[PDB]
Amino acid sequence: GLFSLDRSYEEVKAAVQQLQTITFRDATFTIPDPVIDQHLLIDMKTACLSMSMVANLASELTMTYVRKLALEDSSMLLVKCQELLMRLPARPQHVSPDDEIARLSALFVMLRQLDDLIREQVVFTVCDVSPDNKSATCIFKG
Amino acid sequence: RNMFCVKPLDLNLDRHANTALVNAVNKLVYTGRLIMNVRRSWEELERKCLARIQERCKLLVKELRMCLSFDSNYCRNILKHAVENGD
Repeated sequence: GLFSLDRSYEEVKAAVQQLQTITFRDATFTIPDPVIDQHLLIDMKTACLSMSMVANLASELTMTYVRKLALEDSSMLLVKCQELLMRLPARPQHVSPDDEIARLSALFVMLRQLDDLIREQVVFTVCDVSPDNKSATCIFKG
Repeated sequence: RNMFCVKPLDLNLDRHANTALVNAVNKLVYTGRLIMNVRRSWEELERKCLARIQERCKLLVKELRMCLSFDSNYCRNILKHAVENGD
């Protein structure tokens, strides 16, 4: 839905045809009729507001952490993360644990709000399952 | 050495090294040292000038006291005033 904006019709078609598929535990599935609609537009608006809020609330140290760590560490996770990001020691510009902890708590709330968009209601917690995968014993929550 | 027209400075202070609070307090302590030094020097010159002028006046009035005459007594009555306050 987010990609549908700022993109042309055929680019949207290619992206949609890619995103329509999913792979999970040796199985694969296809999403039926994922058409963009005003219901999804509400989610887009709230998600983008939350995302810009987490962008603004982030402190200097939090933003600079990844770029600093890339200086002298190295791993496949790190190289992938750096490849995803754009490409362009010193004493920290400001140190203030009280203001920093307040900021990071606010950012924590904002991240929670952004995360709740995709988290469904956790209906079941499961126990041991019959090996034929047909039936299971579960506890009902929510 | 010269109180009247002193100039400030920026200390050529670095920003890469040292903690920032020490930078601020160093600028502050330089400013305080400058103001204290200039005010203290002005006060010291005032003290020395007042002491010297008082001693000179005392010696002059003692010398001129011996010549009892109208003009000399007028001079004495002028000089008898104290000068402890600058005004």
